[PDB]
Amino acid sequence: NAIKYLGQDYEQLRVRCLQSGTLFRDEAFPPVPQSLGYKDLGPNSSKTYGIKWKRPTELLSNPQFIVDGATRTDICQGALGDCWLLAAIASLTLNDTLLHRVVPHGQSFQNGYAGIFHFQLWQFGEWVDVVVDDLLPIKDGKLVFVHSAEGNEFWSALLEKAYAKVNGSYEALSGGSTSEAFEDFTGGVTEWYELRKAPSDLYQIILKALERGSLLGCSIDISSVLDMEAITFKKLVKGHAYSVTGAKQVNYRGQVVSLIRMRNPWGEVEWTGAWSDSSSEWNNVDPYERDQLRVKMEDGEFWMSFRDFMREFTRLEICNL
Ligand SMILES: [Ca+2]
Ligand SMILES: [Ca+2]
Repeated sequence: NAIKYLGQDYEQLRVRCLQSGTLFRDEAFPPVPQSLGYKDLGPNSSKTYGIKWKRPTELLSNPQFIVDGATRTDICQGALGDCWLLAAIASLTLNDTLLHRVVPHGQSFQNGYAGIFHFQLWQFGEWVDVVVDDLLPIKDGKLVFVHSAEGNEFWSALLEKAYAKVNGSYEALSGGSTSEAFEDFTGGVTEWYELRKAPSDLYQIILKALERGSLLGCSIDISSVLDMEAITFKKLVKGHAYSVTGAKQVNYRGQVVSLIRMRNPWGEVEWTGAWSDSSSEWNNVDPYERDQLRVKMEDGEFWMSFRDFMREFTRLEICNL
């Protein structure tokens, strides 16, 4: 069982509020400017213009914690540089057991709701249970930071808030290592690969890791300094954390091709090359595999041949449990 972060007891607080007919207000991470940031998101920064704090129950009639499952498409980056964290959460959703530990399912905005939620995070050698009240940064009636493709789903926004909490603020989440989040969601350890000097069996390593439920991420190195999140001509993003969400060898024109699937945590802007959603490669793949693997949707997720992946990406991270 997880340790209580800052001694905060989710069940107790929830019961206490539920009994007092009140909603939880987190003293350890209040809906104040400091919780948003200190510099670019500081009290006197224009980026915080119009940002207010509101509970989902104050925005919609029936907000939901989880809708159609807690999946990777529920992770769509907002106005914050926490791609590393979001790619980790999206990868986390693929390991059903760990996902259910980090994200306690069964939390709802209906039965037993008292404006409080909790999440488990592995922090400095131990699993800790972190609580947050459900006040979230909103602007123009929309979540400012992470949001699900589904506007009425809030589990991911709440998880990001809990992660911001352990970091002192949302701004503190700007800039980071996907490896760190992978480990904080698993208690596992990340091994990194320099794709230009990778094992001949790297694809097999990726296959086995995905099957085991390890978390995988990848990125393109940025040596141009300020080309951070620069979109390439083929619509890959540099200095940006991607979730490696799949890998399968497919029967193509009667042959076998090694593909890798990844997801841009933005939830949009996808590779336009071979194997992308509407690419012609799919016309010559087995009708069943095409149906199982290819989804024509601007959801940030797409396939690439392993060769193109090795040619376009510079690093791969595998966090094994
Ligand atoms: Ca969902
Ligand atoms: Ca897609």
